[PDB]
Amino acid sequence: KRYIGNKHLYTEFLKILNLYSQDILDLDDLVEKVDFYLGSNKELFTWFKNFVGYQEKTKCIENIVHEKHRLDLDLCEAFGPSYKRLPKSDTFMPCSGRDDMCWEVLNDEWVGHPVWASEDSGFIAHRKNQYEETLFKIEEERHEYDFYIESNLRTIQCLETIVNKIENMTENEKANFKLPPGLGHTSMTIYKKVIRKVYDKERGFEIIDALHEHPAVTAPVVLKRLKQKDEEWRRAQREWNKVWRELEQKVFFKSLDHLGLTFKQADKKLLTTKQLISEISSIKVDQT
Amino acid sequence: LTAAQQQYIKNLIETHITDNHPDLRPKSHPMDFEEYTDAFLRRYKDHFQLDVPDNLTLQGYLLGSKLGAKTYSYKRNTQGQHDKRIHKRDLANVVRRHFDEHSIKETDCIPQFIYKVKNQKKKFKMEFRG
Amino acid sequence: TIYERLLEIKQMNERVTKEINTRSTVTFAKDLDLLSSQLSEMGLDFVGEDAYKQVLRLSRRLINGDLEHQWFEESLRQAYNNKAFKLYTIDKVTQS
Amino acid sequence: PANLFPGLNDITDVLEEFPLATSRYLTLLHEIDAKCVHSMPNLNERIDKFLKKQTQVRLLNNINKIYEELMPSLEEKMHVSSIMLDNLDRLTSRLELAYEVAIKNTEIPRGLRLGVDNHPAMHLHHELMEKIESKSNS
Amino acid sequence: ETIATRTFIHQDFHKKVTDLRARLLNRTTQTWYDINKERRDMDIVIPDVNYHVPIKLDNKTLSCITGYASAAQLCYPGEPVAEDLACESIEYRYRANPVDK
Amino acid sequence: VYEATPFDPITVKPSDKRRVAYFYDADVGNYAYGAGHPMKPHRIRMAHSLIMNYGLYKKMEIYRAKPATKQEMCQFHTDEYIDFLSRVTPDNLEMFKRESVKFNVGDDCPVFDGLYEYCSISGGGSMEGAARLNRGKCDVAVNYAGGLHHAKKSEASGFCYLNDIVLGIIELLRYHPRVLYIDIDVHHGDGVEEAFYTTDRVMTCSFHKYGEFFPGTGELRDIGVGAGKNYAVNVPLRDGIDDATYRSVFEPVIKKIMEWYQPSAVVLQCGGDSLSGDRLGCFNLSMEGHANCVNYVKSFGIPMMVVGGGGYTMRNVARTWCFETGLLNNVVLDKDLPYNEYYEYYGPDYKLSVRPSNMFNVNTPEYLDKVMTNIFANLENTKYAPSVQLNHT
Amino acid sequence: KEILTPILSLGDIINHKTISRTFSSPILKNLALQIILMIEKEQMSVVRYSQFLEVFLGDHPEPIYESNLNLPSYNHNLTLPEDRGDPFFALPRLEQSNALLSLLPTAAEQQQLNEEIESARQLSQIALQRNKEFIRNLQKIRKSVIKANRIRGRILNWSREYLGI
Amino acid sequence: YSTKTAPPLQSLKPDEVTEDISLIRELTGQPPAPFRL
Ligand SMILES: [K+]
Ligand SMILES: [K+]
Ligand SMILES: [Zn+2]
Repeated sequence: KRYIGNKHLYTEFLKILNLYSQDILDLDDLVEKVDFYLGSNKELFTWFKNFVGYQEKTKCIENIVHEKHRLDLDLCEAFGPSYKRLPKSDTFMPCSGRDDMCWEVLNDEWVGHPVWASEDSGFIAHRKNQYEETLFKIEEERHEYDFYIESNLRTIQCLETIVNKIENMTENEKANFKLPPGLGHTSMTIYKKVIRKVYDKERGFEIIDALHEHPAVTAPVVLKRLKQKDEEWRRAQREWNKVWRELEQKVFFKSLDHLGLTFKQADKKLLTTKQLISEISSIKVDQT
Repeated sequence: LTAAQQQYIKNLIETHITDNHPDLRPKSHPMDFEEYTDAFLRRYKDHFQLDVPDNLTLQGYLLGSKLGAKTYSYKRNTQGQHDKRIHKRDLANVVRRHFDEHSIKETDCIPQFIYKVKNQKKKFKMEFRG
Repeated sequence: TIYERLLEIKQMNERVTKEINTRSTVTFAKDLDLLSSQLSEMGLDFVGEDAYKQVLRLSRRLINGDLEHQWFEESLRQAYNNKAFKLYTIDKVTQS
Repeated sequence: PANLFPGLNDITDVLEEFPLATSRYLTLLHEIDAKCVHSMPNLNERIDKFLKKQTQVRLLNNINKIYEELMPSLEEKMHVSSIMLDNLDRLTSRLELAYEVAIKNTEIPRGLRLGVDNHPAMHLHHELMEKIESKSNS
Repeated sequence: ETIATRTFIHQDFHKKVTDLRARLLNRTTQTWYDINKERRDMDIVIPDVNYHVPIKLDNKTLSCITGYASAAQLCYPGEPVAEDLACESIEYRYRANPVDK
Repeated sequence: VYEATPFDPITVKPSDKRRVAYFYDADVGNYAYGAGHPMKPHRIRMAHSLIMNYGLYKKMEIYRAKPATKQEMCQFHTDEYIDFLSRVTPDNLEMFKRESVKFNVGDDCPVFDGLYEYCSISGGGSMEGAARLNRGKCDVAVNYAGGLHHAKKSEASGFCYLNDIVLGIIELLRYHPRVLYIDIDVHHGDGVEEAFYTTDRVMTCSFHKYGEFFPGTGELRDIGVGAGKNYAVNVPLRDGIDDATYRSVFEPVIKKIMEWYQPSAVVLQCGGDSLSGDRLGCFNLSMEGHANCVNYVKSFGIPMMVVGGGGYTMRNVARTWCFETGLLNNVVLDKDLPYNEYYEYYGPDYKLSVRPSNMFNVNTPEYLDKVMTNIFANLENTKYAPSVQLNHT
Repeated sequence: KEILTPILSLGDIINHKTISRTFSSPILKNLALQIILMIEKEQMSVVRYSQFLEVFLGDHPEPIYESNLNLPSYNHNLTLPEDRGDPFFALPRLEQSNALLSLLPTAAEQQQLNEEIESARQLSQIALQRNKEFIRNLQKIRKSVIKANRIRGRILNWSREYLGI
Repeated sequence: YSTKTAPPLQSLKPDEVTEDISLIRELTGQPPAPFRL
C-alpha cells in the first residue's frame, strides 16, 4: 500500500488479487499480471512469489551456479575402455524437470571418452570414388531447390486462408484485425524465414511487423509476391531436372563398382610370377 | 549508404536481433481483457453469471469466408440458434465493463486472499463463492 | 585362373537370365520418357537368349578390337550389377 | 562442541523400519487377490469376446453378473493402499528430516560431498574460456 | 493426396475428442477421492507420534530454556534452494541447523 | 557360435496383426541445417509421399502429436542446455560464443532457423508414441522424425541436439519393469547407452562399426558399470557386411536377449546410414536385409516403438522406411514406385529397391564367432530371480 | 557392548558389523520390483475396462479407417481421360460399434435390454475409477521406496570413499 | 567433362521490395520511407 501510492491503481491491483482468490485466474497469470504493479521492486516481488508458492519451471542461464565445464577427460579415473568418472561438482547440474525415478534410472557420473583405434586388418582403406561424389552434389542441389520451394508453398497456404477471410468482411473489421505470432497456425518460424528469403534478410522484419499489426493491408500484398517466386523457381527447377537426370544415368552404375574400377590395375599387378610363386607358402621370399 | 537508410537498417537490426531473454517478452496490460486466454474470459462470465455468449476462438473467426461458409461450424454458429458464439472482442468488452463497475472494498478481499494462498494444496476448503 | 572366373559366371547364368528376361518397366517412366536406351541402341542388352553366351560373344568382339572397353564394362555392370568385374580384363589375361 | 552423529543414527533406524511396514500390507493385498482369481480371468475373457463379436444379450447379462459379483473386493484394495500410503509418508518425512540434518551437520564433510577445488582436470576449460575472453578484450 | 489428408483430418479430430472425455472423467473422480481423504483427516482426535531428530523449540526442549541457542525458524514453501540440495532429491525445511544438541 | 547361412525372402507371418499408429507433422520437412550439411529432414516428407501414393495410409491412423515442452525436455537434459537451445538463433550467435564453445556447437551441429521447433517435433512424437503405447491403444508406434540418438545430457553431438529416445523410454518405464532398445545404425548408440549405463531396467543393444570411426566408443568389453553391469551389449563389426552375414549375426543375439532379459516393450532405431550407397556409412546392406531386422523384432509380439535415425542418401532412407512401414502392416509392397511429387531422386529405373555393391566383406567366421561367444557369456547374468511372478511380459 | 551402540564416524557404515548389515541390504530394491510388477497387472485391467465403457458411451474405441468414415464422395475436374490431348466438407457418418449393433437381430425384452445396457455402463465406470485410484496410490508408494533406496546408496558410497576403499 | 552446376534461387529486386514497402506504409498511415523510387 505504501509503494503503489495512488488509491485508484491500488484498487485495481486489489481487484486483480481478488480475481485470483475467486478461483478465476491462475497462479502464473496472476504473477504475470502483478508484474505491472510490483515489477520495479524485487524484494516485494520475491517475498510475494515465495508466499504464493511460485516456482519457475526451468532456470535461466544468467543465474546458474554449477555450469558446464570443458573438462579434459585425460586426468579422470577410468572404468573399462571408454568411460571416465566425472568430478563431483559437475554432478550437481540442475535438471529441473526430474522426478524420483528420473533419478533412480538415469546415470549421472560416468561419461564416455572416444578412443581412436587402429584396426586389425592388413588391407587398403575403403574410400569414396569420384562417381559417388558427383551424386552427392546432384542431391545437394536437388535438395536446395526443394527446400526453398516447398517452404514457399506453406506460407502460401496460410496467407491464402487469411486473404479468403479478409475478402468476406467489412471495413471496421478491416481496421480492427490483428494476427498473433504464428498467424493462426501451428508453426511460428517458417513464415518469417520465407519472408526474409523472398524480400530481404534485413527488411523482411518490417514486413513481418506490418503482417502482425495490419493483416488486412499487408497480406494480400505479400501473397502476390510469394506466388510470383513460386512460378519463377518451379520454372528453373523443372529446367534443371533434365540436366541432373542426364548426369545421373552414367555415374549411377559406375558408382557402385568399388572393386572393378581399380580391379583392372589390381589384376595386372597380382598375376606376376612373383605373387604366383609366393602363394605356395612353403617357398619363402621375405615379408614386405 | 546515405546517412538515413544506414541508421534505419541499424535500428531495424537493433530492435529485432537480441538474445531472447525471458525478461523482455512483451507483456500485455492488465486492463486489456482480450489478452486473457479466452478461458479466463469464459470462467469470469460463468462465475459472475453474466449474460453473454461464448467467443469464437481464432480458427472459427478465420473460418468465415465465402468458401468457409459451407463448413459445419459456420452453419452451426450462424443460423438461428441460442449457442451462437461471438467475436472475442464483444465478450471481452462485457467482461471489462462488469469489471470496472462491480466494486469491492477490502476488509474482506485481503483475508480471503490469505486463506486462499495458505490452502492452495487443499482440496477441501472454503469456496469463496461456490 | 581363367577357368574359375568363367565357372562362377556359368553358375550365376540361370538366375541372371531368368531375371533379365522377366524385367518390367514402370509405366509412368515409359510415358514420360525418363529411361535410356543407349545399351539398346547398341544391342548391348541381354535379351532373351542366354547371358553366358552373350558375355562370351562380347568378349570375342572385344578381343577383335571393334567394341570399346567402356561399353563392355557398362553392359557388364547393368546386366551383372556387382558380379562380373572379374571379366573386365578377359582380353588381357588371354593375351598373356 | 562435539558431534554425536544424530542424523546417521536416525537414518539407520528409519532404513531398518522401512521394509517391515510394507510387507504386512503386501500380504494383505495378496490375501485380497486370492478371491479374484476365478473372477478376473473369465471376466477379461468375456469382455474381449463381447468386444470382438440373440446370445449377446445373455453374454452382457453374464458380464454384469460377474462385474457386480467382483465389485466388493475392489474397494478393499484401495482402502489398504491408502493406509499403506499414509504410513510410508510418515516414514518418508522422518527420513528426509534425518537426512537434511545429517547434511546440515557435518556427519558428511562438505569436501567429501561436493568434491575438490581445481581438480587436476579443468585446465582445458580455463584455457578455452581465457582465450574467448582474451580475444574478446582484443 | 487430398483424399488421404481428408481422412487424416477426421481421424485426428476423433482422437482428440475421445482423449478429452476420458481425461475429464479421470479428473473428476480424482477430485472426489481427494475430498474423501481430506474429510476423514479432519476426524482424527489424537494423531500418531513418531521419532525424529529433536529440534529447538520456542519454550521447550533444552537449548532455548537454558539460554544456549536460538529457535529453528521454519522456512517458506518455495524459496531459494541450493542446487546440490535440489539434486539430493529434496524436501528442505529449517533454514539453518535445526537440531538441538 | 555362429554359422553363416544364405539370406531368405522377407515374409510377413498372419498369426499376429498390429494396430499401427503413425505419427507425422507436415512442418518437419521445412527445416534445414545449412548449405552442404548431410542432414536433411526433407527425406521424412519424401517417405510420407510414398505412404500416401501406395495406398498404405488406409490400414493405419496418422496423427500429429503436440510438441514437447521445455520441462519435458529437462527430464533428461540440463536447464542451461535447453535454455541455450531455446534462445540461440543464426543471427545472435555472436552473443553466445561461450555457450557454443561449451555445449559442442558450431561445425558438426550448427544452429539453423527452427532448431527448437524441430526438436519439439521429434520429442513430442516420441513421447506421444510412448504414452499411446502405455494406454493400450496401439501395438506399434512409428515416428521417423525421432531417433537423434547421439545427443548428450549437456552437449550436442553428431547432428543431434535432443535425445528423444531417452524421453520416450522414460515414459515407457512408468508402467513397465524392463525395456529393450535396439540400435542398428552404423554409428554407436552412445547417448542412450551413456544415459542408461548404471541401471538394469533399460538394456541397450548396439550393432555398430568399430574402428577409426565415429563416435569412438562401444567396445566388446564395455558392458555396464554398477548395477548395470552386463546390461549393455555391443556388437562391433567391420566394413562390407552384407545381408546374409548381418542376418546370421543379428538374429541369435536378439533371440537370446529376448529369452533371458525378457523385456516387454522394445524401442527400435532404424537408422539408414547402414545401407549400401550411403555417404557416411560403410556397410553393404540391401533393403531386404535392412528390413528383415524390423520383421524379426516384430515377430516376437511385444509393444514396439519404431523411430528414425540416420540415412544420408535421401532416396534410400525414403524407400526403406516406406517398405518397413508396409511390412509392419503385414504388406509386402510392389517394386514399381507410383507416380508421386518426387518422381525424381529415384533414377535410374524408378523402383522400390536398394542395390548393394561388390565391395569386400572384412568380417569372417572367426572374428564373429569370438564376438558372439563373448556376448553369449556376458548375457547370462541378466535374468530374473526365480521367485518373481510376472505378467507373461 | 559393541553391537549396541551409535555411529562414531562415517567409516562405521562399513566397519561396524551390525550397521553394515543395513546399508548394504538388497531389500529396498526387490520391493520396488514387486510394486512395479503389480502396477503392470493392474494397468492391464484398467485397459480392458476402459474400452467397455467407451463402447457404451458412444465413442468408437475400434480403430476408424478410411472405409469406416463413410464420407460422401465428391468430384472436382481431375483425372483426365485417355490421350484426349459440399460433399467435400461433410462429416464421417460413423455407423455404429459392432459390439452394439450385434445385439439387435417385444417391449418387455426391449426394456430388459435397456436396463442391461444401463447397468453395464455404470458398473464399468465404477470399476475403472477404482482401479485408477489403486494405481495412483501404488505409484506414490513406489516413489517413497526408491527415494529411500537412493539415499541409502549415496551414504554407502560416501562412506566407502571416506575409508579410501 | 560434366561439372554442370545449377545457379542459386533468386529473390525480389530492391526496387520491387522498395515499391512494396512504401505502398504498405502509405496504405497504413505511417510517414514516408527513407528510400524512394
Ligand atoms: K548402432
Ligand atoms: K543399461
Ligand atoms: Zn549414424
